[PDB]
Amino acid sequence: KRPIRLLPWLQVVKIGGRVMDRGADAILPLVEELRKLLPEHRLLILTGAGVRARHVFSVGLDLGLPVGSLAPLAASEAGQNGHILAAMLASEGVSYVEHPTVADQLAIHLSATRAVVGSAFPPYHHHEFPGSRIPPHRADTGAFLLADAFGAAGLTIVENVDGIYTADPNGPDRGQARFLPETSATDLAKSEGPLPVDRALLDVMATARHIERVQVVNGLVPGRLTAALRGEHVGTLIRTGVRPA
Amino acid sequence: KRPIRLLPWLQVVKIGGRVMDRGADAILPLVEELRKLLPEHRLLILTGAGVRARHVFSVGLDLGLPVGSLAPLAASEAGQNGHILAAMLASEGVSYVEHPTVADQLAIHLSATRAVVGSAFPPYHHHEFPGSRIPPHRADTGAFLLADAFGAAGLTIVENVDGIYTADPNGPDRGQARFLPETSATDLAKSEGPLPVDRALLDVMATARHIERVQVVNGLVPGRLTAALRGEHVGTLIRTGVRPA
Amino acid sequence: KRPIRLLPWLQVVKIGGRVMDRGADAILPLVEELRKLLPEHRLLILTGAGVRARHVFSVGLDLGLPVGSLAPLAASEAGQNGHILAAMLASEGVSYVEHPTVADQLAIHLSATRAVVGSAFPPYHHHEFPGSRIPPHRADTGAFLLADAFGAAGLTIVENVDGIYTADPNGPDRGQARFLPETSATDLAKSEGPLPVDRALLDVMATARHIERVQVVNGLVPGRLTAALRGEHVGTLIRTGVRPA
Amino acid sequence: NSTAELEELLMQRSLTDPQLQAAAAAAADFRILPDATVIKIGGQSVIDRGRAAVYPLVDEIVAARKNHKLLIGTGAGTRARHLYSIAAGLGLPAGVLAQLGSSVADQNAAMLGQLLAKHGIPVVGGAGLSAVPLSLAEVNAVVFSGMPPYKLWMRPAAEGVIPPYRTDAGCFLLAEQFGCKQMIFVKDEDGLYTANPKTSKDATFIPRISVDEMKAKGLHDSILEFPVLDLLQSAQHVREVQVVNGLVPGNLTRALAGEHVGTIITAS
Amino acid sequence: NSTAELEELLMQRSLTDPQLQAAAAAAADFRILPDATVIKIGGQSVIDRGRAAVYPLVDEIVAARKNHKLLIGTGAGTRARHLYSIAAGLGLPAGVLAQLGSSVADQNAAMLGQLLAKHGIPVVGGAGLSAVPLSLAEVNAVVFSGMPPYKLWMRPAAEGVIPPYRTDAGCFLLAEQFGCKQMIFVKDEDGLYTANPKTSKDATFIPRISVDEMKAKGLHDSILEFPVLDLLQSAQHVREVQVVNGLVPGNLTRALAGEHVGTIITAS
Amino acid sequence: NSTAELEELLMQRSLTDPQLQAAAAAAADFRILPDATVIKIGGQSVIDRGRAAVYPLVDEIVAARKNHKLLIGTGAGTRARHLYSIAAGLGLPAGVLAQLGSSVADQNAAMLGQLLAKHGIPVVGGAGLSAVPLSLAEVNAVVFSGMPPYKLWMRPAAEGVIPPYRTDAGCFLLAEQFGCKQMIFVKDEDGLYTANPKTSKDATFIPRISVDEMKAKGLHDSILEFPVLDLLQSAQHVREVQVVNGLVPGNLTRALAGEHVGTIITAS
Ligand SMILES: Nc1ncnc2c1ncn2[C@@H]1O[C@H](COP(=O)(O)OP(=O)(O)OP(=O)(O)O)[C@@H](O)[C@H]1O
Ligand SMILES: Nc1ncnc2c1ncn2[C@@H]1O[C@H](COP(=O)(O)OP(=O)(O)OP(=O)(O)O)[C@@H](O)[C@H]1O
Ligand SMILES: Nc1ncnc2c1ncn2[C@@H]1O[C@H](COP(=O)(O)OP(=O)(O)OP(=O)(O)O)[C@@H](O)[C@H]1O
Ligand SMILES: Nc1ncnc2c1ncn2[C@@H]1O[C@H](COP(=O)(O)OP(=O)(O)OP(=O)(O)O)[C@@H](O)[C@H]1O
Ligand SMILES: Nc1ncnc2c1ncn2[C@@H]1O[C@H](COP(=O)(O)OP(=O)(O)OP(=O)(O)O)[C@@H](O)[C@H]1O
Ligand SMILES: Nc1ncnc2c1ncn2[C@@H]1O[C@H](COP(=O)(O)OP(=O)(O)OP(=O)(O)O)[C@@H](O)[C@H]1O
Ligand SMILES: [Mg+2]
Ligand SMILES: [Mg+2]
Ligand SMILES: [Mg+2]
Ligand SMILES: [Mo]
Ligand SMILES: [Mo]
Ligand SMILES: [Mo]
Ligand SMILES: [Mo]
Ligand SMILES: [Mo]
Ligand SMILES: [Mo]
Ligand SMILES: [Mo]
Ligand SMILES: [Mo]
Ligand SMILES: [Mo]
Ligand SMILES: [Mo]
Ligand SMILES: [Mo]
Ligand SMILES: [Mo]
Ligand SMILES: [Mo]
Ligand SMILES: [Mo]
Ligand SMILES: [Mo]
Ligand SMILES: [Mo]
Ligand SMILES: [Mo]
Ligand SMILES: [Mo]
Ligand SMILES: [Mo]
Ligand SMILES: [Mo]
Ligand SMILES: [Mo]
Ligand SMILES: [Mo]
Ligand SMILES: [Mo]
Ligand SMILES: [Mo]
Ligand SMILES: [Mo]
Ligand SMILES: [Mo]
Ligand SMILES: [Mo]
Ligand SMILES: [Mo]
Ligand SMILES: [Mo]
Ligand SMILES: [Mo]
Ligand SMILES: [Mo]
Ligand SMILES: [Mo]
Ligand SMILES: [Mo]
Ligand SMILES: [Mo]
Ligand SMILES: [Mo]
Ligand SMILES: [Mo]
Ligand SMILES: [Mo]
Ligand SMILES: [Mo]
Ligand SMILES: [Mo]
Ligand SMILES: [Mo]
Ligand SMILES: [Mo]
Ligand SMILES: [Mo]
Ligand SMILES: [Mo]
Ligand SMILES: [Mo]
Ligand SMILES: [Mo]
Ligand SMILES: [Mo]
Ligand SMILES: [Mo]
Ligand SMILES: [Mo]
Ligand SMILES: [Mo]
Ligand SMILES: [Mo]
Ligand SMILES: [Mo]
Ligand SMILES: [Mo]
Ligand SMILES: [Mo]
Ligand SMILES: [Mo]
Ligand SMILES: [Mo]
Ligand SMILES: [Mo]
Ligand SMILES: [Mo]
Repeated sequence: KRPIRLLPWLQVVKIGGRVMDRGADAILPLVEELRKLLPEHRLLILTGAGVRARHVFSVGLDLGLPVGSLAPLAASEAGQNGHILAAMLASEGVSYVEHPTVADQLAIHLSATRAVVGSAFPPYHHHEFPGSRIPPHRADTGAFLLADAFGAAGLTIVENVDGIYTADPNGPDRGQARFLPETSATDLAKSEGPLPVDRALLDVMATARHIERVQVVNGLVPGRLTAALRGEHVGTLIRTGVRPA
Repeated sequence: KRPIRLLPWLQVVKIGGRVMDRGADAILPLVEELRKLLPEHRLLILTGAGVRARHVFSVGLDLGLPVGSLAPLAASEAGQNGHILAAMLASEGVSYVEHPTVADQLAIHLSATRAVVGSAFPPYHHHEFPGSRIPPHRADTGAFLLADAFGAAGLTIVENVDGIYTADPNGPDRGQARFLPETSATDLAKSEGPLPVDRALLDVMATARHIERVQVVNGLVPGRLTAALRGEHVGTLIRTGVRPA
Repeated sequence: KRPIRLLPWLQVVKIGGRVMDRGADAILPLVEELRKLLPEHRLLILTGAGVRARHVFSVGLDLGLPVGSLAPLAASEAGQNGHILAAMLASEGVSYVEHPTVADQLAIHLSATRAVVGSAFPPYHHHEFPGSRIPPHRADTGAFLLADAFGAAGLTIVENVDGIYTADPNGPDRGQARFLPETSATDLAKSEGPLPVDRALLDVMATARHIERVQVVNGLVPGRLTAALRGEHVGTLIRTGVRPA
Repeated sequence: NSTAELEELLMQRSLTDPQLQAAAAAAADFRILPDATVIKIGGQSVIDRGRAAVYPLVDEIVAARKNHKLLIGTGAGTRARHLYSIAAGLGLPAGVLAQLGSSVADQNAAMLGQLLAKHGIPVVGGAGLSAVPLSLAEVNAVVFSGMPPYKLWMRPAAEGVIPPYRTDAGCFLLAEQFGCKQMIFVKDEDGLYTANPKTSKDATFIPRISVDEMKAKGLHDSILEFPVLDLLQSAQHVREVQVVNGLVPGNLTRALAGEHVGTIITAS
Repeated sequence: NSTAELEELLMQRSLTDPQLQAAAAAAADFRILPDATVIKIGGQSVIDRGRAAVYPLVDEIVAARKNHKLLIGTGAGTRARHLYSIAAGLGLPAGVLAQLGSSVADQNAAMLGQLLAKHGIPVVGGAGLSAVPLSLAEVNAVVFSGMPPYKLWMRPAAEGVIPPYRTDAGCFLLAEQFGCKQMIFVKDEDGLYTANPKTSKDATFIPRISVDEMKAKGLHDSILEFPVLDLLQSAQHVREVQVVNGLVPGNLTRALAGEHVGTIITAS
Repeated sequence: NSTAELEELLMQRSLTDPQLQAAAAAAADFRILPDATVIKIGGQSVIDRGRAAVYPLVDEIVAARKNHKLLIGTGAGTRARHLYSIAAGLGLPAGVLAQLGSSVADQNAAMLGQLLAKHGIPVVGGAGLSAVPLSLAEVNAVVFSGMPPYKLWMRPAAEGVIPPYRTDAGCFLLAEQFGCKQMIFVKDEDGLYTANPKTSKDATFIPRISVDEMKAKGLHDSILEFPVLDLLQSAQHVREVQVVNGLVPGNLTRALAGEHVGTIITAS
């Protein structure tokens, strides 16, 4: 059999670092939406890194540093975003928790309170895989590894765009960019262009044991996160290839 | 605007180290009073250092150690007082929590339980400010910095005297010592004599953003802490100078 | 007077490492029994080490290592058993907590959730007592030191045998092994043969202040732990010599 | 290519953009600890065997550090296999097994470190940046625990729940990250054979082979973790590894001296 | 004055009592690390500029530690300004911003430490009491992260939520606490001018000035954090600081040799 | 006896089985730090006395480490007695008092370490395995906090709640575990007398005595913690201890040189 689910009642929500980079204009409505979700779900909220990690990559690459050096430096920016988000939710009983606490004591912390915030980056650190000079196992990937290891009820990725398009909807070829309401990890894995999710996410989807689908939704539109956590189709669904036992 | 309140529903209570130094005769009634307050308030209880810090200052100054060396050595005595007080409240679900936990996870801990205990000293440590050979940022100051940063509903200081007098009510000039029911931080700041509160407390009051008043009450008289937490005037009120938005 | 009880409402349960070594066949029924006990009791569940500690002793003794080196190496196997057991209970809100958390913050953790798991070994480590080349203060002993220091309502030891016999019921002289429904720590202390409990347990019973009896029961028979936690006599009772005030 | 081009791409595209990935690949390549050699001391193959295996290797390490800077990582071995069996039988996932295996590599690092302490060689966390011990002739070596940090975030294998990145991968990636000059795996066989020598009487010794050649002969998961062979092909700095028998006296010393003992496995 | 008088006062009065404060001031004054120099490497002014700025300074540090014991602290820079902008816009208080800025100084310390590791120079916590590295000719220097520890207990400024004690203050106070002989701030301008040289074409260079003189000319918050000038006036051990341009080759080396490059700012 | 016999017993019996206990006792005996001496610097007897007591001992340590490898542990003293009085009066148990006393030994270790830092001698956790500092002529010594780790798991005494294993026991057990060559307790009296010399005018000095002899004369709980005498009788490695007066200039130095100053207390 597939491994058991550890926390079958958990919902995991990954918040893009580029959403946090938009500041109060994006963060305040997201915080109000999360506040209203606290009584409805048991939430692990994980933040990505965003533009400050691009700056530390610029410096670190200019200094010649290897990919394992860059991994924890980017992760730090995801942790800072998590501390910011958690502070905004402190009056509701929400705090940031560290990676070892997420890995070993999440059950007690979600008994103590309704949601906690953590960094979405996984602790690959100096043992990041070589090949690219950019760390491959980033926030989407870390969040998925956790959600799948826990056997969580879902993982929802909250982005600054409606979902996945056929080209970058903010880039050079944006006029030919077409929205994809649904796709599979395998079909995405064989394309070459940019995506709003880590390419490594598609790889960990292939070896997944529990999570069957991940929805990417626009956190800049109030109510889409709430809808997605109820299974409503409001962004791009990514089918992982996992099927029910 | 002034910064937001992080924990607007929090009450902060600082217990003087010299109250703890009185041992069971003072501690047992205080513990029974705190037990009865647990269902009424969400409490962060912070302990000061008391006479053992005077002893470590005596040794450290005799060894010539600088003010940044003395700061953590005094802080340790406040932490020990906190462990003692927390042990007496353990059967009510109360434990001591460390400074990083206070700073980043207080919201989850006060969701888990009704009160926690911590050290009132701030972590200035080897970066304590120079000038005096006695560390300036002590327990009253640490407790106020936290209460104000959190935007707490109050800070109450529990002393071994009724409040602030015009001279030390236990000293050489005690016959001319007159009780002050109310005072402002600025008026206190311009006096020169001794006080039952850190002089640095008056300085952090001047830059405060939320806490408008701090009451100093006698923890040796049962019921004064309970009254003060309801806003009743039973000791000395210190007006910080902060006004409502 | 004897010292106060810190956590008078706590039940402590020590699970033998050799029970965990039996794998799923023993662990799954134990987990289902513990799940049903969560609403009934406030539990500290502590795991022992079992056969992997015998292997690390074999290697460490062959390398000539002293008893203080072997103590933490064995303790690690008890910690791993605790992580395994806690993972099986994660969906019920149970996690493993570290020794400092057990020692200083158990009250808040048992306010957050119904049970936690920890390692039964005490942190004697490199300061283990000399004399034997095998660490004397092992899982039964650690669990008893905690239960007695906390003034817990009980300590129950969950073994792979019915209780204590007059000889090892799985050994050379097993035909003359007779079951002992009740015994005292002093009578056990004066015998020389093997026991299913640490000899050091009998020594810490002699200096105990609160725990009057400890029951050793067979965790391989469903319902015996549940019965023992209600004071029913289903294995061997060991009288510590402590009497009521 | 330019900093400017790179910095502009880093600000304006997803990290998944091919144009950004390519610009990053043109970056300078700093080696953090270029004069160090990483060695893995096997858990099952060496440390589990006790004094007869460990004591001569401790003596070799003490002697070798006079001439060679060493980062010495530990394997896990039979106690980790026992934890994996118990946890897999309970249906626990790879990420939980990964955490359990780390504890066993740490036990082994503690035991080895205690034998080395009087020689000035510490057990450390952060071996790659253990700047001080590695700069001292009196020291010149450290011991570390060989599991990777992934723990609950371990990627599972395609089948089953045994963590696929274990102490061979942990040690290899540290060598790769720090740009070390050499990676030597110390096991209990002379090197790679055409089949498992413990099981096949007429297996033939292979002094030198590439990863592609190993795959073509089905040696992907023989004397090294198979995922290490794939990491090796992607590596920037360590493009070959040497596998030697630590049960042969002086074998480690000889490998550090440049002798072609054991098997050399190349990325290409 | 006597121990006895002091010990009696320490037992019988509040620490706020003038008589006690005065007796304490008469205490002996031990310098913990009197032969060390603390240097701050700017975040925005140096490390954010990448290789062209950092590599020559790494070479200078490696050369300088042959003759000079160094505690090298890092600044924060543009990523901290970004965190402060995001957090201030949310209405978060100074104590929360303080914690965020520390992470950025730590990133910078990690990057610098990785370039220094092969030279034997570690990144440490507890630089002032890093007794071992500072006693070894092979080492003789450490790197630390320059933010102070105050974090949520940071005292805010009189206006706004930007933490007023940042990496200039962190490094200065470490120099002061440990009784170091010298404090050098390494920035991207030659020293102090009569106005911001990046903005004013005819600003005039100031080789030497007191804190009182700076205040009288409105240079309180120019090339150093203004609160540092006030800390400097209260300092027991470090009563002047030197500000130098780290972008000029050899400038740090020259300052360590006693050359009067840059600006010397005196407490009195 | 054989490994095989031992490994079979270790798998098939309880650790309480006499046959297993006996087989384990026949194991080889490795000394981890055989060339080190452990010294305890008293809390009440030395450090609480301030500069007049501490400064000359700091000078002796600095001089002595040229010829002798030292692990220097701290006592606790009057602040711990104060915590014990407060906590005992509240009815708290020995395990809670134990934790409180540790903090005071740590304060004392910090103070001593700050006086030693410029001499290259660090305060450490893990003194016994402080491989690096102990291998360097520039260092050759470390400071540690002398309480044992038992804390809440402290076994109480037969009567009362004062922790019976305090800093004498902490330091002794570290010497024993690490197989050190010598254990010296530095106090404020010349050694052991027939009665407490501070209280009895005609007490007679005892240069050398066994634990059994001490017991027979009722000296079980005089100048050393009584439980230390029992630990000493069970010890594998350290079978005698020396007690010396640290207030006498050069006394520690002389003891390290093999002079028979103070009292030697033997296990048998
Ligand atoms: N095929 C695509 N479909 C949609 N968005 C795309 C695609 N290709 C590139 N993008 C870009 O990805 C951007 C999202 O950026 P990115 O995924 O790096 O941020 P994030 O997820 O917030 O950051 P982090 O991964 O640190 O949490 C979108 O704004 C869009 O411009
Ligand atoms: N003007 C004053 N009004 C009232 N008390 C004074 C004044 N001046 C000095 N004191 C003294 O301050 C004493 C309180 O001592 P102090 O404030 O040091 O203790 P604490 O607050 O318990 O200690 P800690 O600051 O470590 O928590 C009072 O008992 C009184 O003797
Ligand atoms: N007199 C005795 N009565 C009962 N069991 C005995 C006795 N003497 C030896 N034993 C043995 O003790 C075994 C229990 O082993 P042991 O106590 O080591 O395991 P455990 O308690 O599970 O391990 P740990 O102490 O690591 O938690 C029993 O199976 C039995 O064979
Ligand atoms: N084709 C092969 N050539 C050589 N050895 C092989 C081959 N196939 C399998 N092996 C086996 O793999 C074993 C090495 O794996 P093992 O797990 O013992 O190494 P390890 O480094 O000790 O691992 P750990 O350190 O985690 O225990 C060798 O003992 C050998 O029997
Ligand atoms: N009067 C002045 N004279 C010289 N420089 C000035 C003056 N006023 C302002 N400055 C500016 O202050 C800058 C130094 O501040 P900056 O924050 O860059 O230093 P930093 O040490 O790099 O800070 P961090 O390290 O946290 O980034 C100089 O680049 C300079 O432009
Ligand atoms: N028979 C005796 N001979 C010598 N000294 C004795 C004797 N009996 C009692 N003592 C006393 O014991 C004292 C040593 O105990 P003390 O607690 O001062 O040592 P310490 O090492 O300073 O303890 P800590 O370090 O935790 O303070 C000596 O000062 C001495 O007065
Ligand atoms: Mg994205
Ligand atoms: Mg006061
Ligand atoms: Mg047993
Ligand atoms: Mo933490
Ligand atoms: Mo943690
Ligand atoms: Mo960890
Ligand atoms: Mo932790
Ligand atoms: Mo850890
Ligand atoms: Mo923690
Ligand atoms: Mo903690
Ligand atoms: Mo913590
Ligand atoms: Mo921290
Ligand atoms: Mo922590
Ligand atoms: Mo930390
Ligand atoms: Mo922890
Ligand atoms: Mo912890
Ligand atoms: Mo600890
Ligand atoms: Mo902790
Ligand atoms: Mo600690
Ligand atoms: Mo760990
Ligand atoms: Mo660890
Ligand atoms: Mo260790
Ligand atoms: Mo260690
Ligand atoms: Mo270390
Ligand atoms: Mo360290
Ligand atoms: Mo660690
Ligand atoms: Mo760790
Ligand atoms: Mo760690
Ligand atoms: Mo590191
Ligand atoms: Mo580390
Ligand atoms: Mo180190
Ligand atoms: Mo270090
Ligand atoms: Mo931190
Ligand atoms: Mo940190
Ligand atoms: Mo690092
Ligand atoms: Mo580091
Ligand atoms: Mo360090
Ligand atoms: Mo360290
Ligand atoms: Mo260290
Ligand atoms: Mo740290
Ligand atoms: Mo830290
Ligand atoms: Mo820390
Ligand atoms: Mo420190
Ligand atoms: Mo530290
Ligand atoms: Mo260090
Ligand atoms: Mo160190
Ligand atoms: Mo501690
Ligand atoms: Mo500690
Ligand atoms: Mo310290
Ligand atoms: Mo320290
Ligand atoms: Mo250390
Ligand atoms: Mo360390
Ligand atoms: Mo520690
Ligand atoms: Mo500790
Ligand atoms: Mo610790
Ligand atoms: Mo250790
Ligand atoms: Mo340690
Ligand atoms: Mo060390
Ligand atoms: Mo070190
Ligand atoms: Mo070290």
